[PDB]
Amino acid sequence: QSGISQTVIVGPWG
Amino acid sequence: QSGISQTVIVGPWGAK
Amino acid sequence: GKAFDDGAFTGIREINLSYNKETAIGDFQVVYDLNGSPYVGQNHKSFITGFTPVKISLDFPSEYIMEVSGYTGNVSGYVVVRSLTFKTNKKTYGPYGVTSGTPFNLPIENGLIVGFKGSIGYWLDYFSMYLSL
Amino acid sequence: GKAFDDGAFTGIREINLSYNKETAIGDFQVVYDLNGSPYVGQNHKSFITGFTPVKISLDFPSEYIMEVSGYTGNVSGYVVVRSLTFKTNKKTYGPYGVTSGTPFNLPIENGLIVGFKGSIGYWLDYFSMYLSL
Ligand SMILES: CO[C@@H]1O[C@H](CO)[C@H](O)[C@H](O[C@@H]2O[C@H](CO)[C@@H](O)[C@H](O)[C@H]2NC(C)=O)[C@H]1O
Repeated sequence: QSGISQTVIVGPWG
Repeated sequence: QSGISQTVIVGPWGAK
Repeated sequence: GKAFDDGAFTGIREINLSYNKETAIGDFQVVYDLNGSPYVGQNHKSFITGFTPVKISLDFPSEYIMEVSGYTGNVSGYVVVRSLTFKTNKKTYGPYGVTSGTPFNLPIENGLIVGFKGSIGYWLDYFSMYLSL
Repeated sequence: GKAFDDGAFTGIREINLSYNKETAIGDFQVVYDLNGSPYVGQNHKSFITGFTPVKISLDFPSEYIMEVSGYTGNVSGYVVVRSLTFKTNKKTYGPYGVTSGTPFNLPIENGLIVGFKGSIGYWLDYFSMYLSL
């Protein structure tokens, strides 16, 4: 692990 | 809150 | 169509869907992972027959869906999900069905599809996906 | 283009963008929420100028985005987002840009857009969205 919090990411669009 | 866990949901695709 | 909603799980081990090359997506069923055991989702069945089954068996956990894409459009005057394509970190499954109408796509940079819900009549009417880290 | 990534915040207060009906979406800056206070995001600017600016000011926290959609198309050789529409629980903002090309949308049943990342050259090349509960 890292000390960096994660979050869902969707995309890209374009 | 309630005691029911929650989840991100994306959609719907298809008929509106 | 009849509504279904599998809920949310730990992961996806296998998808079993059926489709027709002149129409749309028909049956849909998922074998999820739940805390390490395969969780056999209900088979969501089209009201009609005549479809081609496909089994998408993933090499879980190292293999996972990175993009779900497809087309929606008219079949017999219903808007339905006319095709689907599942792309993982290891390969692409599909397109299944008919690649016509309005495209849609959910690429994921971070996270996982952990559930499906939606609605099936003669064809898959619509669906949503549950996402989690 | 120049890649940007705001990372993830608590919510979205305001969207500043710009467009040109001759071309596409040009600039993009978001005022986020960060724990019940405004956090002014970096302003991601096109390499060129000429666009009409738009401020979408949302009635935060009660108003939030439920769907983002758009069109991507070729502008003078660049494949770019030519149009955006933000649909909230309160109202629709847009379309801004030219509504021609391949459509895209992200509709959300449960969860919040809590950030954006993407690339902007002459125009908005593409973008992604952090999602959170
Ligand atoms: C059983 O015949 C029909 O099959 C189609 C396409 O699969 C569809 O699911 C029909 O259900 C109707 O779908 C409409 C969406 O296009 C929706 O607006 C209606 O409320 C649905 N009505 C019912 C009774 O399911 C399905 O009937």
